[PDB]
Amino acid sequence: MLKAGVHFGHQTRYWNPKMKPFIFGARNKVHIINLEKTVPMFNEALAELNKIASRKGKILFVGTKRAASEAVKDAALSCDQFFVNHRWLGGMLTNWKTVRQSIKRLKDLETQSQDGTFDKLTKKEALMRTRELEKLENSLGGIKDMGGLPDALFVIDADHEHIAIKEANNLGIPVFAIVDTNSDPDGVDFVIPGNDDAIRAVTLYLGAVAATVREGRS
RNA sequence: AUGGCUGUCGUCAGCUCGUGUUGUGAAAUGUUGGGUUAAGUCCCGCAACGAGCGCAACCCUUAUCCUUUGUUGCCAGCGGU
Ligand SMILES: [Mg+2]
Ligand SMILES: [Mg+2]
Repeated sequence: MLKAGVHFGHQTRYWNPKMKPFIFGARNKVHIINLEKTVPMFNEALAELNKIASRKGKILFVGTKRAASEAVKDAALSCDQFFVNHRWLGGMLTNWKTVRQSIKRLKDLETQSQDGTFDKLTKKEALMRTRELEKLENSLGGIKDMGGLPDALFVIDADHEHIAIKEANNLGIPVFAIVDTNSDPDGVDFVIPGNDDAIRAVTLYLGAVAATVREGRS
């Protein structure tokens, strides 16, 4: 709400012409983001997220770029919600019947990796199990407790995970995702202009959204 | 006209299916890409996520040792020839 003004961003020298009504002219061969349309649009998204959080809709925090890959996990897991920080598996939302079998394996291997096998088979075989355990856990993480399809999708990056936005679009899942000056503002339910690939910027949204979801919990 | 049983490509490393996505469609992706192996063998990336038949292992023989038994098999230490 025009507090710090630290998400100018500009994301590149060039632009995306579909982002014309959300920019301010910059002489440094870059493109400003107009905060006047940024603040109210963020407020609308927060209000609708509060609206839908009253039914435990399982909001998803999807930030994959290495800048936000930790802050997203913190702001999602450590408070109430799910997340996807590593590579978005192709079709994990629409090929749900096939993806769920992987989470079943993750749960079984987690059960057998605590009081299970330590010497029953070869130590290198247990190492293979641990290797697969880490590979499956880091890629397929917080969504492990998912009951099925979610209700909302909060996507940190804009262009990085177009397959995530399209996967949500195939269903009737609303999408709240911030959009840079070089991204595509179409197909996203709630346009939020702003910079993404910065530490401060992602933390701003991951704090605001986290507080809103916490207060909408009950 | 067939069953069964064989050779061959070739012991070559390939051949496929389910769901998802792409294309009006035939089809494609998975199975491509950077490395490595004898092998789509393995790892990392990745609109793909998994599974099957293959490869490897599971099997017989050979290279060393330990245990059990000592015949029609053996003769190191003891005595007679
Ligand atoms: Mg093919
Ligand atoms: Mg194989």
